[PDB]
Amino acid sequence: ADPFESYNPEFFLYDIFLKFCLKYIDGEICHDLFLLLGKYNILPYDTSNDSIYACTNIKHLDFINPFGVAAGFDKNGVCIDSILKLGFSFIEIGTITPRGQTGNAKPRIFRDVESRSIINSCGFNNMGCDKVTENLILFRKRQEEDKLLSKHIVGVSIGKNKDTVNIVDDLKYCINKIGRYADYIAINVSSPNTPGLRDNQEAGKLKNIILSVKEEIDNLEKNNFLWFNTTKKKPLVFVKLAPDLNQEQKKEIADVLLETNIDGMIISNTTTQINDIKSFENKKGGVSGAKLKDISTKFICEMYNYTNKQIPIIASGGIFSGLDALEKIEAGASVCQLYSCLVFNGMKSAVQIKRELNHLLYQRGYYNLKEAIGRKH
Ligand SMILES: Cc1cc2nc3c(=O)[nH]c(=O)nc-3n(C[C@H](O)[C@H](O)[C@H](O)COP(=O)(O)O)c2cc1C
Ligand SMILES: CCOC(=O)c1[nH]c(C)c(Cc2ccc(C(F)(F)F)cc2)c1C
Ligand SMILES: O=C(O)c1cc(=O)[nH]c(=O)[nH]1
Repeated sequence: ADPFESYNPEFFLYDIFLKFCLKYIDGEICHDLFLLLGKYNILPYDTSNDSIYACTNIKHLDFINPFGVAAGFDKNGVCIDSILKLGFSFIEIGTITPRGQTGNAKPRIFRDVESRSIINSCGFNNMGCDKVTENLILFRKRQEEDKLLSKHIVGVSIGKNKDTVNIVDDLKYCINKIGRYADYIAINVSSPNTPGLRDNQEAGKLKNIILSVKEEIDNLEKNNFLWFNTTKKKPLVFVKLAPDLNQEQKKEIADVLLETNIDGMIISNTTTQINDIKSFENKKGGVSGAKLKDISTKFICEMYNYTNKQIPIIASGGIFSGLDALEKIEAGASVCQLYSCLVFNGMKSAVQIKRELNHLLYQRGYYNLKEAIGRKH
């Protein structure tokens, strides 16, 4: 669309505000401002039909296009509608925990524009499962009455409170509160900002976690119209994995994912292993964005092979352009999540990246996105 003729996601004024934000305004404040505008439904909408040749699925989850918003973006589910309506097919709200908590002291989010990278040490700041459940329930009620929202997907990422000893207690609480409203549940065993959380990727611990989560979801129908979500079915179960793993760890994790019949794997969370960004040198936390891209694409290729292509992959890490997305898809991903792209490219990100991917699928000779999945191998 013309950035000057019309209020649409490409509207020029948002690019002027984005440039000002990136130069002058603290990152978490910029993010809060975006969420404030979305909560009040000020943000433009993408009303276009997405190309039928770029749809994708994971089992019965039918994504209308291949781009969603990653976890940590709308932690509290406060502007689900406005984010989706920028042109995304899905959003992963959370990560939530049973009780609300503040997270780590601010400033805890920093950007490096030159390298299109972000570092954060948020520490699972969220309003808590009960309030976020109330938010998701209100979304689901608006969704029943909205032409624009009817087929969009909402997953919920779940984690543990800061002082919880046994993570499964917290995952079960969340499932029993919010699981009926989710299209999928993402198990967060990969935040670098909760000390010890990533230890739960060890095969034995991870297996028990996955089996516990599936058992709790399976019990929702026994204990209890039921599925007040998009699929009208019980939520699928995904695990989100850390990129900072050796090959032995990756291989034992793959074996567990196969053994437990997990529905998908989100590859990947942030990394702790990037140290050539000078403005991050004194900073804690996990790195996102363009310096994560190659690490996470390689990890996709590895896990796709190690699971013999039997476990669908949601790609996360350093996706900015249509080419970046195609690279993820050809590596093995069925669908992409964005986060840093929205920080550095703003309101127009979904409209721009869908168009760029549609042009590449054509230029490369693919009939549709599904035939690209895994084609590198
Ligand atoms: C400020 C911030 C907070 C995040 N919070 C979470 C979170 O709560 N849960 C989660 O699974 N990932 C979280 N992430 C990770 C992103 O979901 C994503 O996996 C990562 O940023 C890599 O994608 P990107 O390179 O497109 O940004 C967070 C990322 C950022 C930058
Ligand atoms: C990593 C910390 O998050 C950020 O640094 C951040 N997060 C988002 C979603 C953005 C993009 C953005 C575009 C327009 C506006 C305005 F409201 F001004 F229009 C506000 C924000 C930025 C810069
Ligand atoms: O809460 C955060 O600090 C956070 C969670 C997560 O999973 N990943 C991340 O980079 N930050």
